[PDB]
Amino acid sequence: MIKVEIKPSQAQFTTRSGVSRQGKPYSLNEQLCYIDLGNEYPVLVKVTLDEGQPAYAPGLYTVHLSSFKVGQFGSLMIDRLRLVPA
Amino acid sequence: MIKVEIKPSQAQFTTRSGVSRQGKPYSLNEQLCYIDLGNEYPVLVKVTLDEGQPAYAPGLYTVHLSSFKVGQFGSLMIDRLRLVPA
Repeated sequence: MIKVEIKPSQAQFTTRSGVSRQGKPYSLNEQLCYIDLGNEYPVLVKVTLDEGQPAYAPGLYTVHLSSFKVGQFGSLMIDRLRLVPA
Repeated sequence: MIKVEIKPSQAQFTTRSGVSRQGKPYSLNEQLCYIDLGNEYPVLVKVTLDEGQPAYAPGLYTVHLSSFKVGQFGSLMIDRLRLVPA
């Protein structure tokens, strides 16, 4: 299991906006977190939230299976990192 | 944890070859596996092995932390799916 931590300082998201190729508006909410990848300290990683979802609260989390998909070359890829409480 | 299975029929790898941009030869060994992504059946996924590593034997495996890296846009990515016995 991947250990992810939202620190007290990372309890908010920011929003980016724009317009798609054929005219539709979009909004993306992004939040930062720390993920332990086995180096001397955890590293900073950007998470993009799914529509209608609030910011994850501070605490420990792991990665949900729905984060992954098979890509166009037949290898596993991360679609969006989706988190669940540890 | 991601459940990965190498079936008896997937016990071998195949090798692709070529030449890099500036003249170096390369060889890539690829093996197939089944990964449970929570749908009605596991799906077929291609794994590229690391240099000097044999094919994984049939059995159950999970994903090692070294499979992941932070990409150039600051989000988590899979580098290469690296497996360890379950």
